[PDB]
Amino acid sequence: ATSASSHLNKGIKQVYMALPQGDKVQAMYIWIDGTGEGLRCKTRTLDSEPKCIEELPEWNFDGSSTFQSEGSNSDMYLVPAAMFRDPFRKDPNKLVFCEVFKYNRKPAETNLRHTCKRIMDMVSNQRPWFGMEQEYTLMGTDGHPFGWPSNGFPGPQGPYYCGVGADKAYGRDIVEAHYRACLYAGIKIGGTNAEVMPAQWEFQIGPCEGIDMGDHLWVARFILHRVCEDFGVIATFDPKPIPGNWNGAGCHTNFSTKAMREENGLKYIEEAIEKLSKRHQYHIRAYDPKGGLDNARRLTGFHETSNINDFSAGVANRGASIRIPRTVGQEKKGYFEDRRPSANCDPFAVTEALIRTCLLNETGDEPFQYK
Amino acid sequence: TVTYTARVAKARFGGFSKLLLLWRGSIYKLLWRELLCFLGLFMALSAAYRFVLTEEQKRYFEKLVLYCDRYASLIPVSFVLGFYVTLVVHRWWNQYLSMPLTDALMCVVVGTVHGHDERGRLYRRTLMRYAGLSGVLILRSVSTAVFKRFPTIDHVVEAGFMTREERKKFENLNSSYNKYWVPCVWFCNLAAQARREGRIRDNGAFKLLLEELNVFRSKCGMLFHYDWISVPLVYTQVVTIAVYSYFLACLIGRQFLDPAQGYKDHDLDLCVPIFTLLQFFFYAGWLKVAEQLINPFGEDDDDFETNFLIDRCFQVSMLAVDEMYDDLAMLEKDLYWDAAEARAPYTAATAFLMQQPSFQGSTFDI
Ligand SMILES: [Ca+2]
Ligand SMILES: [Cl-]
Ligand SMILES: [Mn+2]
Ligand SMILES: [Mn+2]
Repeated sequence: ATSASSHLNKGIKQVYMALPQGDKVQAMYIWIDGTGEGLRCKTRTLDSEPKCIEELPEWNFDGSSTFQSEGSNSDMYLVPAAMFRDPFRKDPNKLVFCEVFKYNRKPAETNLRHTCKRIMDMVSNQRPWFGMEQEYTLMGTDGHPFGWPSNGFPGPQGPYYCGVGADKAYGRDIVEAHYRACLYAGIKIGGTNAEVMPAQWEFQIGPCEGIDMGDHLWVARFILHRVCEDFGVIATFDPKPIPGNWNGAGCHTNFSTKAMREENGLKYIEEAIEKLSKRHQYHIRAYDPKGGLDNARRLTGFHETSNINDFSAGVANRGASIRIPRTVGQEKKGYFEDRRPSANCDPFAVTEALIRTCLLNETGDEPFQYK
Repeated sequence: TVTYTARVAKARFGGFSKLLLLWRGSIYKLLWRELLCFLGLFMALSAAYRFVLTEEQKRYFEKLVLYCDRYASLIPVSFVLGFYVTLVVHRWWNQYLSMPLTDALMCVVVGTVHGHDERGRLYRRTLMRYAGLSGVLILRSVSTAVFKRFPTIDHVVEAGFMTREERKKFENLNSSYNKYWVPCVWFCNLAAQARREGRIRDNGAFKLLLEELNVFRSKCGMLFHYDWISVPLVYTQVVTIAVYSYFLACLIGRQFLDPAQGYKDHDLDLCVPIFTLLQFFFYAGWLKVAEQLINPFGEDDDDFETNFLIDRCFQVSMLAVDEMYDDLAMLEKDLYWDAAEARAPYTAATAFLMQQPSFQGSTFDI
């Protein structure tokens, strides 16, 4: 069942969107709220099209309304971090992804980009590249997956993965609209597929260098939510939307450095993985917005997943925590895939943990300060 | 410029003859100094021959006069003068046609850049002011009068052609070349912005504006080209040497010899070579035509009135795009709405010249 807003005449809205807007420009400021997994937005009018992110003014909002502050000093600040073209309003309107700061200009608790950028600047010469496979499930407003029988289940899994046809793929209109919207916005979207669970989908973001991975994925998530809002359905990043023999949603992260991409870079890939072998618990905590409880429902070691309590790595191992692609093993260079991160992970937390363990050789149960 | 086309409207009995009585931009105002110089040297040489020179030296002097008269060639210099002056006149007219005029641009702007509000009016005025500014920049680069009117870019700013902010953008550009093209690039950017904002309604109108802008800018570039590329100096020196060589030959070879020697073709002495002075008028003035038109943006009386053209273009463009934008008298029927033929009356002064059979073709009188 789709939302009441989706039943409003879309024809009418278009007619208003066809009006020439004139000299004023709309900027939509996007930020992460106090849950560390929700996105918030609002719009301001600018006098002219900004040429770069530097021209965008800082803004503010009430943190007590976003689970981000309490009491008197609840005013929070928005500092623009990345700019994109607005696919919902078209050029010259912009999407402005912002960092959140408290009233005293300290980073907000869900502001993970502030530290993530400092870590990325530390290893800039090694040029870390990331890719994330964002899985998501389309849901009706009733909390049941989009397209599934009322209070019931479709046929067993098997035909839905990369499926085509009215009985195989549910809500491809949303997937096509999102893909185009991301390409128009300047998001580094690498592809899409239908997932094993019907009404479950995936888009790939990358390759992205350093802090660009978190910006591109967060804005790609925002566009998906905004596109799904137009169609009147919900995109969930819950790691296990439906209990039982229905696939979880993960965010598989591909990681490579300049050394790993160069000839005979497999030795550096293996060195990074054995470093990851010794910090499995540290990464599980970082790979989930609430410390790894959500990913416990997904990482059961059954549905092409690994076990949350046990670390494993191998070439072409779908069930392992870390997978080296078969081609990467043959070519002796390229990347490795971390399959642990949950679909509702913060990419700033995930990328920072990979750099700290693999590149800065950090150890122990707490992140190093100033290094 | 000296305009006399009213005087020569008809081929009258004294039409061109009375043009010799004019002074402003005339042959006399250009030549009288060289005329006095030539007469001074001729009279001094004649006086020296009559008095100072010995009787023995006078035979040598008169033989040298005959020798110099034999090589006085007036026909060949006419060819080099005709060809050189024709080239200079071609360049002069083409230079006039290259004046930055904004009439085409004002017509396109008033017909394509819309809005009765402050922003549409700002768009139209600024679009025409950019073309005016590029015209002012190229003209002050090429014309001495405009340069004395705008000795600095500060004078351009105080004149209202360029603003304070436009001045800062103008000076911050890193280029060692003349920046007369900058307001044209600003025009292109402003036209694109107007089209993006919906002030220009149709895609064709934007294309027409950029086509008319490139015509205006090419005229500015052509003025720069004519200013940079002179008539080749060697050819100017050739014509000057030919004319001056002929006149040096005429100064001595046409000297009045003593009739007592009885030399043929020299048995008279009028102490004034009036026919040589008429030939001086002819050839020296023919060279002076080129000497005045070679740079038509100077301060000669017949040079182009660049400041007047700047003032006219600015005032007319502002009027057309601001006060005349969408300001029309209501559509009404004319005097010939019901008339099969649309013909205006004639005054009493023109009827008796007119009312003649209309030309239909050469082959209809068979
Ligand atoms: Ca002149
Ligand atoms: Cl909004
Ligand atoms: Mn997948
Ligand atoms: Mn994968």
